[PDB]
Amino acid sequence: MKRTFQPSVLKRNRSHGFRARMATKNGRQVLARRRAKGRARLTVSK
Amino acid sequence: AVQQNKPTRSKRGMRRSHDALTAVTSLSVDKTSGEKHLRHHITADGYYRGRKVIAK
Amino acid sequence: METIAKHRHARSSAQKVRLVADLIRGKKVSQALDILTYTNKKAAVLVKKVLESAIANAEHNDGADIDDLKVTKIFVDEGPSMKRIMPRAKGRADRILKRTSHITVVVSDR
Amino acid sequence: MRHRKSGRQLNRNSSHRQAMFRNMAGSLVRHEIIKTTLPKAKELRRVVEPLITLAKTDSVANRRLAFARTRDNEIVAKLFNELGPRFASRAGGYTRILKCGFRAGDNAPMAYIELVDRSE
RNA sequence: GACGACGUUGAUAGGCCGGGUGUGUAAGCGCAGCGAUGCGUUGAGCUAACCGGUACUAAUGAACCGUGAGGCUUAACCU
RNA sequence: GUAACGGGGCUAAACCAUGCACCGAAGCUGCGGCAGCGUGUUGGGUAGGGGAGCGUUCUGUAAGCCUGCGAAGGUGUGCUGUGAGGCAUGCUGGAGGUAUCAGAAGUGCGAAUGCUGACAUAAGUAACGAUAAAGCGGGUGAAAAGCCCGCUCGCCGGAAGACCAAGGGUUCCUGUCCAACGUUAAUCGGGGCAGGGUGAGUCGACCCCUAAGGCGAGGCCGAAAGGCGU
RNA sequence: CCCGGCGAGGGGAGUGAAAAAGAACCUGAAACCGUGUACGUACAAGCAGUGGGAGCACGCUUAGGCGUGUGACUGCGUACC
Repeated sequence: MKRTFQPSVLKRNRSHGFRARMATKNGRQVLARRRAKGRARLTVSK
Repeated sequence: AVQQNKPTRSKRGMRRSHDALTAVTSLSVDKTSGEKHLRHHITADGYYRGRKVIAK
Repeated sequence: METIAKHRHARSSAQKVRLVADLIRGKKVSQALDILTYTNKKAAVLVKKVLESAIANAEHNDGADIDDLKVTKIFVDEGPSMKRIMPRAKGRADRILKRTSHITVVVSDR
Repeated sequence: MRHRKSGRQLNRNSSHRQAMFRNMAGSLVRHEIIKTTLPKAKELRRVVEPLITLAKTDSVANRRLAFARTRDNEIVAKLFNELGPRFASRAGGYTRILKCGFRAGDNAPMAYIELVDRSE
């Protein structure tokens, strides 16, 4: 039947992107943890 | 249904007794060219009773 | 003198070759080729290629005549296998096995 | 339960069987030699020969029955003009079968089937 | 798988020829009628498995398995 | 299914009373060996208590000893002790091993629906993913039902045809290759390798303006963080 | 150089101390799977052993009832935690 992931780009980058992660304080802490582990992909890339 | 124990190599080999093959034992020699073919078949290039079929 | 020709990593399961390899052990090489040419099996083609390798192997590098060879030793061994996956119903995933086999044929006159 | 019946089934329904045998008969009459599996060629003889014995007598009504089968016009013209007078002095048995071994894709027993003289 | 029959000195199967059965006036042509159609050539034409004849076609000369008078002792007959 | 002696079977091979022999255990004796406790007497044992030992890794004794005339490890044979075990040698192996007495432990595996890797039985068994259908001649090649060419047959036709937006990101075209992928073979492919390919004043985006809504200089409120709003 | 499809895969030659180190490359055990040799099995019932035991095959001693492998027949015997 109808599954649980119908993709989009605007709805993805609007609520998971780098700019929407710097809007809050907890998002900045999330980015700090991602940088502290050492991942190649911080939030998202094109 | 499912099994309850593991049969050995003896019973597994015993069941394979009659699953062996046989030789074809149906070869023959053509009376003209000396080449070989099965019984009641034409040869690789078309001789049967010494008569000429397409031979291709 | 003993003459060896083997064939590694053939693409057939090692149990399906003993049905054909059992037919020709101990025969003379010309009658073995006669039987082996007219069998409608894949392993027949494989082991016939092995035998025609072996007889020329004995003839050139060793001589050992030709008209009087007798196929003396022939056996098959398990080879390296490849794992694959095959999807099933209800999300179950089970693996399948692709097997190989090693042919060896030793011919002689003695 | 198959006691004194006749006719093979070839794992197909009836209309497909009729279409295949009409096509095969047309191809054999045109080419005078074909190479088909054994249980098809052992059944083809029951179909092709009544056409050849039909072709021996030249009547317009018989021509239109011969066109009613095989739905072809150069085939029926190969009859009545060349294949007619060739077997005009022969009582039955116009095709012959010779077995020719196995295939290499599915191991099916093939068989050549050809007319008696072929003029070739 | 097994069983039965036949392999050119031959009816084992396909075909051909005659018969039986089933269906119910084929095509072409002519006549009457403006036409639908009806009438004659004609119980015509076609006919799966049935019955009987017929070597026209296919069942090839072959190769493999199986031997060379069958142990000893004792008794009874013949020599 | 005999079935209320273990069976065969018995008129004594049943019962009652007496007598004479014999069979019968890891008991008692004769013979040989070990160990515990005061020449005697003892020596089966779960929960638990007490005593004596074997083997592995590392440290000192060790700039000592053995070793390419062959160390560790792997596979056999023979010998010894009461057991954990020890010793010698054939073959494989190609550069390390450790006597005696002391010391410290990541120190001894068969089970926990134990953890990781490898391999079996079920078994060459069920299955090969819409019941729209294929048949023949020619070419290529080692091999043709499945690829190319041609003749005939069949299916859809408000779709199983053609075009846009979201989505995917070289799958597009040509040459070349068949080990791996394709529920079979493949010369074939949306597979591997190498080269080539998208052209805008008028098509869309960019650009000007707003709706629901988000951020929001000052300001209001809040222990910090923050919440609402011109 | 030969077989093979101008393949995959091997056999000779050669380098090397060693190719039974040949690239999936030191040493290479175990479960699992084959080939050869010796003995045993197609009228006998069941935790597969144990005590007895004829024959056959292979080595020694110059037999000497010795060693190794097999086990017709037989008394007893219902795995482990």
